[PDB]
Amino acid sequence: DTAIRVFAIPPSFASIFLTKSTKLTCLVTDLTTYDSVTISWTRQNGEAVKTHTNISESHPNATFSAVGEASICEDDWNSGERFTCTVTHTDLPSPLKQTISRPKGVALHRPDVYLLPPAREQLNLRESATITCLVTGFSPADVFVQWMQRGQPLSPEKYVTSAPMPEPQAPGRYFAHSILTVSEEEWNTGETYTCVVAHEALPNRVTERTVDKSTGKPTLYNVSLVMSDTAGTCY
Amino acid sequence: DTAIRVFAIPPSFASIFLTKSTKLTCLVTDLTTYDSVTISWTRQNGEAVKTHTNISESHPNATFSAVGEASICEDDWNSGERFTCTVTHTDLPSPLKQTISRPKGVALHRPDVYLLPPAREQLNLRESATITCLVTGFSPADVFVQWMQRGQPLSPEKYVTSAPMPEPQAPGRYFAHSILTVSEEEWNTGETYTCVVAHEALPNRVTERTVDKSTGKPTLYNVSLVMS
Amino acid sequence: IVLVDNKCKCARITSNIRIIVPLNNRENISDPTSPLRTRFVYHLSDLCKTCYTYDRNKCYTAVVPLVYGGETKMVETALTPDACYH
Repeated sequence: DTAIRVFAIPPSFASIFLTKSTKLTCLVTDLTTYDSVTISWTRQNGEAVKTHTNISESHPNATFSAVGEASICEDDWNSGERFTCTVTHTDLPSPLKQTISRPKGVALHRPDVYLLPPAREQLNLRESATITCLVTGFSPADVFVQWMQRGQPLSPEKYVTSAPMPEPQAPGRYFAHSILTVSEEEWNTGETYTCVVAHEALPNRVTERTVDKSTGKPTLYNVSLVMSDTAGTCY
Repeated sequence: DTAIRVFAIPPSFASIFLTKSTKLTCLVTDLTTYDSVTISWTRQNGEAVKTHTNISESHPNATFSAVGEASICEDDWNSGERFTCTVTHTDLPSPLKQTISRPKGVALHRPDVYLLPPAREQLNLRESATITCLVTGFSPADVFVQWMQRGQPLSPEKYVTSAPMPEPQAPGRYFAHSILTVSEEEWNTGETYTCVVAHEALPNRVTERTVDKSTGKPTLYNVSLVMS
Repeated sequence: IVLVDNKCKCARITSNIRIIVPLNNRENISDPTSPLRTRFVYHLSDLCKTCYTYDRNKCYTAVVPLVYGGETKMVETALTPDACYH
């Protein structure tokens, strides 16, 4: 494609996990607003797709058209289920096709999560606390993360998350970050803070982690090794 | 998204902080194909300034364009002024006042830096270890970070820093992270790792924070060998 | 609060760390005919995944021979019959 770009935003793992609907959206920008702007979807093999449900009524430039999508199940996402968005308009001499396939993730690596509590220095400020859920040692990309508190998915306005960047050990490994701001007192009590990470490489695509003052480094050690010359069983 | 697209560039402070040299360059992606360019560099005061040079005639797009560098004084450029070049075109006067200068003013805040050590699980696995450097609560953006081991600047490949992102508390606040890989053996009784941070809203333009094995807290064991 | 309460080694970690180490026990638990293993190891990481003590609910057993009038016959005997059932 050279003239008149065509966007194509496939469904991310977040919607597959939370929304549970794989919708492939494709649109055309910087184009005229007349009729004949038909957006369709079909498989490269020749098979079509489900009806384009939940169309977009308004448009950025009031482009009179109908975005093409398909409420296909997750089965059309693994490796060998490609798609093609076809767009037709009177301005162009022929319709434009946009083919899309799966990245075909390779060199699967079980994510290795290593959480650690907030830095000591913040505690001296006594103004606010921040928690990290850095994730590393995983492949492929597209790892989702969320901050739960007793089964309360926190809103994105509360926690932020970063995309994954290549790891320095090898290019077949990525790492990402996700922070969440809270009050210092709330962190003091623990409040059953948990981090949920979803990745395809995981056997169940869900892994939960948690941290507390005890987890980091308890200075005290009230160790009591009872010699108990003779107990045999649990004395 | 509609023309005049600028490709991703490294406007970070390291552009001049690694080599300690003022560099001035401004261009637009996919420029109109024309012979030469109407170079023009002047300050906002009114007096002209030495124009850039060293035009490297090499592009992947094969589009006839020009790109170079200009070194200027530091007082004027860092005078709280967003220096913008004024390079125009031969076919038509098009002064591209692109702000290659960093955003001075707006709001200054100390970038709080915390240097956190690897988790117990990572070290116990005895395969590698990662040290984290969190930078939080600062303004404006574009805060640079680097690593050192007692004057031994480790290769950029070893560590990696995220580009700045906005903070959930408010847009003014930002935060960034820098991770460094290293073997566990050195983290036990090896060398100290220092995470230096550079920002315009700093007194010396740079700070530093070191960590080593004892970075935690002193353990106070209370063993009680109760016997018969 | 009680992080680990392993009854195999009687290791309880309330987050307190209590570990009882009974001296009287043979190296091999399968049969008593084994050296006396005086060494004791308590790996916290491994424990949080060769026992020494015997659980109150657990009733171990071992087979032993007997000869009264005829031929040697094997019969099971419990090392802690009181736990199993003056």
